Amino acid sequence: MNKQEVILKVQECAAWWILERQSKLTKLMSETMSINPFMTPFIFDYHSLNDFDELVEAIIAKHLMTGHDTGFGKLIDEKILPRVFGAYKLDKSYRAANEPFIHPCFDEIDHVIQRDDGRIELLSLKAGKWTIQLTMAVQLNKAFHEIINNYPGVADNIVVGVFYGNSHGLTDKYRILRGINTGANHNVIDIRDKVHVYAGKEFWSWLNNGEAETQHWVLEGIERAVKEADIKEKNKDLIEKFKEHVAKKYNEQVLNADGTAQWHKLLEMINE
Amino acid sequence: MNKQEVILKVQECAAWWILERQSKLTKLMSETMSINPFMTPFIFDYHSLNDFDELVEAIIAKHLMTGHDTGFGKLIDEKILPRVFGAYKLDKSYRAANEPFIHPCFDEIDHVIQRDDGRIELLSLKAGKWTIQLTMAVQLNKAFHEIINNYPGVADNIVVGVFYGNSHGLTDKYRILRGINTGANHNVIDIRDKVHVYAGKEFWSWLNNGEAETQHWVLEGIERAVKEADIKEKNKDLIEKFKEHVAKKYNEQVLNADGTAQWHKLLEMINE
DNA sequence: ACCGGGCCCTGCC
DNA sequence: GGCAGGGCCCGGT
Ligand code: NA
Ligand code: NA
Repeated sequence: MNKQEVILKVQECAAWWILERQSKLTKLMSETMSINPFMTPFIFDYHSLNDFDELVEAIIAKHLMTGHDTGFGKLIDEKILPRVFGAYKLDKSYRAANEPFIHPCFDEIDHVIQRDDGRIELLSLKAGKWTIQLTMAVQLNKAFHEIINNYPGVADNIVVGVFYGNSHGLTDKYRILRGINTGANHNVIDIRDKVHVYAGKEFWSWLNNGEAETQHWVLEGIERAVKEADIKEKNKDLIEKFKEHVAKKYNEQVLNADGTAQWHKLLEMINE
Repeated sequence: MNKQEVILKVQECAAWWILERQSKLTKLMSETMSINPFMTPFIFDYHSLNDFDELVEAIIAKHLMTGHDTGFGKLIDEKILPRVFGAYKLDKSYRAANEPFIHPCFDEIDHVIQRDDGRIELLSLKAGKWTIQLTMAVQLNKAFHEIINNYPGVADNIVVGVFYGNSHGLTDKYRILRGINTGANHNVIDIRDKVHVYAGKEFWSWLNNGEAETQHWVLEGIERAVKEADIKEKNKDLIEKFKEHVAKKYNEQVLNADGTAQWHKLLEMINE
């Protein structure tokens, strides 16, 4: 894909995603927000919060940020890769229709990449160096080893993509998933010849047939969509109203007369 | 364990932990803080930030909150359960000293609980409804199945503890780990006779031999520890200085004269 | 309400 | 610097 193809189509995807994240606020969707009732007194003082409204504000901001990271990884995987780069996403419909992708060892594979020279690459994509931990890495090894040994014909190789950061900053989990296990034993199997990891600039390059500048074209598409969306003023009030909607869930039952929180009442509500 | 034992010993653990989270700030420990360089323009406008320093303040606040959740989970598991409730932590030394615990299927078991009536229960502990996703649930299933099949004599049963929330609020992942798989096939094995999940008030009560008020004693220890640490004033400056520290890692490469940032320089730095 | 995924660190070696 | 773990949602349906 060339510079115009990438910028314009990323813009389109990102434009959509901005609306989706706005709708979180306009529709007052707070049902997915967890609160750890043991940590509340700690957070209140560590971050120098002055009242219950300020507590709800800090919690909401954290929830929104978590949501942004999650939605963004979904955006890259489910919209940008297929629509901008022509990757075939292994969604429900694709998997049911294309043998042998229905088997659960493909739950860990995001896309099939069909190269112009006839090569087929399978892709398992992650955002960054922290995205996986040990449990996930071992499970990735199990899945990949099954593909390799039981469905050798489906593709020429498996790539794990990491869309930001670099190779040197990756954790040992990216070794574990290849079967490289230098510390305590976890019973992963060496598959390093068939599974390769590409990160950051090098991932975007690998995706787009060696075009080194691809990552800048992606960032530019996002920039343009943000600018056209023009949300920097209107969101202040939408965020404040999200905050008021959440506090109303608690502020006529956890508060004392002096405005302090009854942390044991918040505990009660959450833990049963 | 009785009311005063739990309150006071939780207080000692939490006081230790407070000092750990303080030393994050005083030692300017920021090398674990990732930044997604594609999201920066979105965050900047969505949350109505005015310059690079406000972007760094926002990201640090999020990283601190992530670090709090992470730390607190490790606190419950590694310090509180063993020091307060007498649970045996499967750390490296314990696992080496007690067959068959060195085997990797026990990688997912946090503790052995020895009941005074002779019962022996294994515990895999999690914070909340969101802690695990599909990949982790399926791996947990595999580890627990192997324990049940290959090591039936090591315990009476396995418990998954969820330390906040309630059973109604749990996701389907807590069913999947038991081998209950009603949707797309993931090849998990039904082990629900030997694996049970307890959440919130019920987890704490299960842990402490049926004492229903245990969750409240845990919270009271934490509150005392926070009250006693007196951190609300001094942290304001500590967090400001953490921000100054982080911003200097990028300022020379990314800053415009007006204190805004060059997103493409930020991307270049991060992605190779 | 389901559900198949998506995502970011600490504390001690 | 390694490493065995620790943590929290979206979007389609
Ligand atoms: Na993925
Ligand atoms: Na655990």
